[PDB]
Amino acid sequence: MLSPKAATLAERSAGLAFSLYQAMAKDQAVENILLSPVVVASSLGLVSLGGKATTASQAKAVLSAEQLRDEEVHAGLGELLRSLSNVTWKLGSRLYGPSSVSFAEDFVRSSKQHYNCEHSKINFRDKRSALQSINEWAAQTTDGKLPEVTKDVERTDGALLVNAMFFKPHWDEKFHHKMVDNRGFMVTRSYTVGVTMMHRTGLYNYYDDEKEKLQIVEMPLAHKLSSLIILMPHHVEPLERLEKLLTKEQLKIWMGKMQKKAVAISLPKGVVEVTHDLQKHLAGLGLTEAIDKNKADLSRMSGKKDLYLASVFHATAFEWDTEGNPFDLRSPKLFYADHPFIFLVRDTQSGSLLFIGRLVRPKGDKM
Amino acid sequence: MLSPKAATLAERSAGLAFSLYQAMAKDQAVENILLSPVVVASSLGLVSLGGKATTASQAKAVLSAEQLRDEEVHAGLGELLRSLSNVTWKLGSRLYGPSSVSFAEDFVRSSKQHYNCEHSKINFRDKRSALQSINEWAAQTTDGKLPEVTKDVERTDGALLVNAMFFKPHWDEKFHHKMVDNRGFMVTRSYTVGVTMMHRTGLYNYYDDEKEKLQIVEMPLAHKLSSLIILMPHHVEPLERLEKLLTKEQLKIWMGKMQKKAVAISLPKGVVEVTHDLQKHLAGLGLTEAIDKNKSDLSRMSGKKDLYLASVFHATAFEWDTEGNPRSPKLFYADHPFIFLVRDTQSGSLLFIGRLVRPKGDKM
Amino acid sequence: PPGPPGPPGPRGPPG
Amino acid sequence: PGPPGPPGPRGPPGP
Amino acid sequence: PGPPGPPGPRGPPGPP
Repeated sequence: MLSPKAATLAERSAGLAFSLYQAMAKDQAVENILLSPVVVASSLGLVSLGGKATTASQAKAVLSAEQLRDEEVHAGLGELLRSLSNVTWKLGSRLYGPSSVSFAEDFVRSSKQHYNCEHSKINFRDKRSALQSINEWAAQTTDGKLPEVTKDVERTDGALLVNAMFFKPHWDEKFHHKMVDNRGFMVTRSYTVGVTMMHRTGLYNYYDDEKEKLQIVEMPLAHKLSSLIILMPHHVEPLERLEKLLTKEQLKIWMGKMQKKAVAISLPKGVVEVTHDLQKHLAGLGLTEAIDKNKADLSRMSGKKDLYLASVFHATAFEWDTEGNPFDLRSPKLFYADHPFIFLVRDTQSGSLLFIGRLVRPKGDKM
Repeated sequence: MLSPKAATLAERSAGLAFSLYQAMAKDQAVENILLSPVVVASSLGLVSLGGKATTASQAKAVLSAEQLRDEEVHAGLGELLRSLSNVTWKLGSRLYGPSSVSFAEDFVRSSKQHYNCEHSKINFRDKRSALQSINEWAAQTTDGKLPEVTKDVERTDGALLVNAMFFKPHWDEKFHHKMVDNRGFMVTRSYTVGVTMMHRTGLYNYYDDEKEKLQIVEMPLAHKLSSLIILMPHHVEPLERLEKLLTKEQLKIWMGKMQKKAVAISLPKGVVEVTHDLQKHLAGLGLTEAIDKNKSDLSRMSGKKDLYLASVFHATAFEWDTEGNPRSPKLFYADHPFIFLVRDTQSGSLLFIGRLVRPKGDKM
Repeated sequence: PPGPPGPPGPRGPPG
Repeated sequence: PGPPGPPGPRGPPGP
Repeated sequence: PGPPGPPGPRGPPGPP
């Protein structure tokens, strides 16, 4: 069980991830979203850790932890990251600084300790090798499930925070290995993509909102320690309408309305790869000084004001697979996910949000 | 294998059936169409056989066999009728003339030889009993699958040729017996009928014409000896537009464009009973003299000008059933009118041409 | 061994 | 093999 | 023997 301080940070981490999701969902350039609240919060913790004055105070303020000691922040976030570990979960965090810069010992030790932070130098004078090394580090961290973070780095003169993840929900009741076929996923009413779908009928917590024209299903993960929640509108439509409805309170209402029913869950099968640069969105949440070359004070990090937060790459490979525990209906309700949906990974014990995302366009070709 | 003469007759029989189909499709009174090219050709053959002068020349001209000798047309249509016999298939040809008239020995011998045409004298003024006996003959011929030919016969004074058929395509890959449910078939955009549909996903020869907004599927029959071809527009629309496109040449183009793809075929299940009186339509194709009491010269039939062709009943019971031998699919969902063909694999010979516009069922 | 997939769903409603 | 699965969902509406 | 299969594919679209 989480300590009271880690628990409060977790609540803010969730709220922050909802704000980040909403910010990104408003961008018409953004298709799929994948956010780990904890990893997003740990990134602000590094800014507090490495920074001074306003640069650091903003990070604590975004984290709503301004009344806590710096040690309490780092310890709590450290505890939350540690709590994500409970094969099917892989995380790596690396800070890339220019060749010229030198990371400070104290920072290097603290970041290793609380945030499991790896440190590297990067030379963008040879851009190919610079990209190659980031992408390879991510490939190795996720054992090839995330083969590329970015095709290009916009800002080359600062610090680069890269988080590389691989998550594979392991079901409490597995899908049959043969319950897999090729279907069409409707990205829009006029655009279909060829996907692999996996299928299972079982008793699931389910709710059909006839008023808001949406379905909600809860899929318990291994040993009911966490669960995957799927929110999908009845019709193929842009997620904008549903996203407006999505709040911590609305989710509580929907979940109370759920009941154990026979449900034929059909989901796309495969790895969804998402890379976000959180840089612009975090600045919108109050982290203004850290991302500005002229105002950034990351001097606890390097010893000098020779650094700014150029990027915060949140890169995830989320795998939808048949695997789960062996542990396991005449007229089921269909939860046929062949159109965009919103999903959440919730920790059962804490209520702590592990993932927030949406699948709008899976891998495949047009038809 | 067909003789070269039978093969050329078969090509004319197909072309004739295309002309007949087109003629009928233009008629607003016509709903479902079911034609056996061979049996249709065999009917013109009997008019050539029993009629003389213009009455016979028209019959050959309709069939587009005017450049052939009379014996070539009769012998070759006989071989075609014979080759068909080998899937469930039942045929009966029968000549009904008035009880007073006399069938000529020479014609009786030739009609039974080539066309297997049994002859029967009947009182047509005796309506209920007349109908009862024709409809019973058809019921027995088809083993009750076609219980009725017609509800009425308008011309008591002339000759009646009746063809009674039962055809049941037996699939090379059967439908699962439980893959059957109740759906709605859209006869029009304002009219839906409750039907039973049968469903199967498999590899089928398929073509989707994006330009002409239509789908074409080939469903092989038992041992790939023949196949059932389905032509349907993408959306619910009367078949008129598709029918304009339908030609022997266009069909050849479409079939060459087909390829083996995963197809989810959904078809109405049941027996479709179709009874056509070809009389009016054949007259429109050139067979004018034979159907007219005042111009008909069927003297090779009845030794005198005491006969005319009142009707040519082409009666078929086509059964769509699940029975047959033991990537992301494309939908071929036949819940709206479609055109279909039964083709012989070896010859290319057209066994059936038709369309299902309104299946059995109640309005919903 | 699992059974085959079921039939396609009914046609959608009009516009 | 098991029995066929249930029918799929109803199709989308027309334009 | 064996469990039921998956649901079938989505139905065709409605008329305009």
